[PDB]
Amino acid sequence: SGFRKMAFPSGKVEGCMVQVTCGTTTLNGLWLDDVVYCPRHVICTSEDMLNPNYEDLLIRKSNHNFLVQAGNVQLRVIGHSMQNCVLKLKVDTANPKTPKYKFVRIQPGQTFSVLACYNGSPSGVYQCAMRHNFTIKGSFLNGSCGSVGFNIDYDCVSFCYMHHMVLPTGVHAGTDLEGNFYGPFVDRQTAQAAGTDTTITVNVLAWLYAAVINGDRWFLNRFTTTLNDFNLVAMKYNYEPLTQDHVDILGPLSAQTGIAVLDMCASLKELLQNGMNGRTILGSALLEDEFTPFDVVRQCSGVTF
Amino acid sequence: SGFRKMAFPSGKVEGCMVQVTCGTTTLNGLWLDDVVYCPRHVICTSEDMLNPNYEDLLIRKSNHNFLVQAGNVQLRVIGHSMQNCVLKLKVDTANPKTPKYKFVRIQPGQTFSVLACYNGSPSGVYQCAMRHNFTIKGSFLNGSCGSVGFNIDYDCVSFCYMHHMVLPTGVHAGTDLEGNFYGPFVDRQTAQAAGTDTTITVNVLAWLYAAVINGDRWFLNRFTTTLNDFNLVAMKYNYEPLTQDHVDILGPLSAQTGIAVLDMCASLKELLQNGMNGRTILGSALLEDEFTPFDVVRQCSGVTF
Ligand SMILES: *[C@H](O)[C@H](C[C@@H]1CCNC1=O)NC(=O)[C@H](CC(C)C)NC(=O)OCc1ccccc1
Ligand SMILES: *[C@H](O)[C@H](C[C@@H]1CCNC1=O)NC(=O)[C@H](CC(C)C)NC(=O)OCc1ccccc1
Repeated sequence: SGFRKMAFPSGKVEGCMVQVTCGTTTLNGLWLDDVVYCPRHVICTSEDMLNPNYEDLLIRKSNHNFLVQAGNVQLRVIGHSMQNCVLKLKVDTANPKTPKYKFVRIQPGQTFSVLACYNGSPSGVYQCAMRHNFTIKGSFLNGSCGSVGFNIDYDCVSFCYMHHMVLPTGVHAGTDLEGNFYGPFVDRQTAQAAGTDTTITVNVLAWLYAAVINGDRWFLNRFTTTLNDFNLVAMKYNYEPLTQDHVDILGPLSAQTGIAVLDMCASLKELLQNGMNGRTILGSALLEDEFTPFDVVRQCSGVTF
Repeated sequence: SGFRKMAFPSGKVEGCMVQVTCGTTTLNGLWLDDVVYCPRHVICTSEDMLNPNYEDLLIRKSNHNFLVQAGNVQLRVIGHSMQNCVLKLKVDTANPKTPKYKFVRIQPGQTFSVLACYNGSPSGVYQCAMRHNFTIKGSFLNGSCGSVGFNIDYDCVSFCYMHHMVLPTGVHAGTDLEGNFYGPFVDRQTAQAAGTDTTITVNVLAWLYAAVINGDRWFLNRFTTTLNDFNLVAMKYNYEPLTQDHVDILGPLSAQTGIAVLDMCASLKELLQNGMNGRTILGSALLEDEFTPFDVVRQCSGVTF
């Protein structure tokens, strides 16, 4: 079977990427129906981004100050509005490639596929996870703002993320498609700090079940533990405490493998207290937390979209 | 900037995936122009795959024994031929989504994007590398044969791989788009063995340059070495010996970072002899070899397609 970090097919999202220019700044936009979405710091100069009054900066902008290009075609902007931290440019033409789509705000631990773009052209795709402190470890350069993160449920494209900025620690932050930032961040060039990032515990547990499926079992110990005792060990190691909801999610994996949920927590307790001793699990020398329980069954059962 | 394992946008390849049925076996096909490509073991039963006379098995097959479905549409097969290990089904309709494409046979160490499919529908995309023994560590289930590996150069899709089988050691093997197998493998259910897999040395060296670009430098030692002396250390550690061609490829990275090529080899010699001591490089506790020097500059300069 094998296990790789997989992303959804980006075919539907590529047809919705446009180039947005306003003055001397250019970023990518999401063209769905007759509305174009993009970050609001496109109306900023290099000196504006230090500290911006986006309201005052937007007063000085009309419809013709926005250059929207769809490939080699130009879209005529007939209206603009600021919803939180995103612009909504009203164009006179509907996108003929608009798929079944919907806007969703995700929770920490959930995974999505990012389509990194520059000048409105797709450059690549990779898998990411909303971390505990509402940041991601993405791959973004200058001009990548407007790149979107999404999930695919058969033919429906659930858009959940749009890139905005990078933090001093190299991690990235962004908003949903309504403009609300994931985390306590703001769109300014100010030293901002993400808080303490704890490991998604349920994601590591689901990843261990994927290892048992593909043959890695050296870590299966024959011990048990309680949630209250395992959580007290997980708190020393900066891990998410486990709830009954996390156990119920890992139910299908617990029944498919015949390994109890609390039994797997005992193996994770030993992996934290004893390290790994130079071994690997699924080809990795670290506990991997980018994989939701749905990501494990989707790859171990072959769901098509 | 960040550094992730990135794959090309799969938008152009999704429109070329069809479902091919022959008797009781169904796999995926590559529909370019008026020709459909697919593995030849589709004309096999479960008992045939033990030891197959593909010539005798193909004599008993006519044009109407092949069911080709493009989404909800059926393509009429008007001809068939066996080129090595792939079938070439002649359909009466050209694919209106055919991109600029070309067939290429790649060398060990080169990377490509795999679009895993089932029933002709894309399920996901990930990055792979042709290993030293002409195998890959992919993610394939039953029915994934016909999934293709490709690279994208702006608008040209270079197809290089088509899945066929999995080995006893969980690794996978396949052919190019002409039917010739990468490696000494054959399309039979026989115990087959891949040889000794050595680490792509130039790929690890280019990955270390990507670490210096993004800020990881704890491994920069202030030693030097010769190629003849570094290769003798690399031979003990099952690494590819280094040539002047590998040095010339790492030239641009060597000039961009100001770190000499032979200087970086001295740091890799220390990383092999001393281990990693619980540290990480770009978030990994292992030396990563899935990244060609082109993959590093494409992600560190933001090339668009
Ligand atoms: C949008 O294209 C860009 C993406 C950045 C550039 C490098 N990596 C990224 O993810 N975002 C910005 O340039 C952004 C603009 C603000 C008005 C939101 N600023 C930014 O990310 O600068 C980095 C930084 C800002 C403040 C403190 C420390 C670093
Ligand atoms: C094609 O759909 C399929 C993909 C396999 C199934 C599981 N993982 C994969 O990559 N290929 C085969 O089923 C293939 C058929 C031969 C006629 C080429 N056989 C195969 O991969 O079986 C595994 C195996 C064969 C021989 C020795 C040990 C294992």
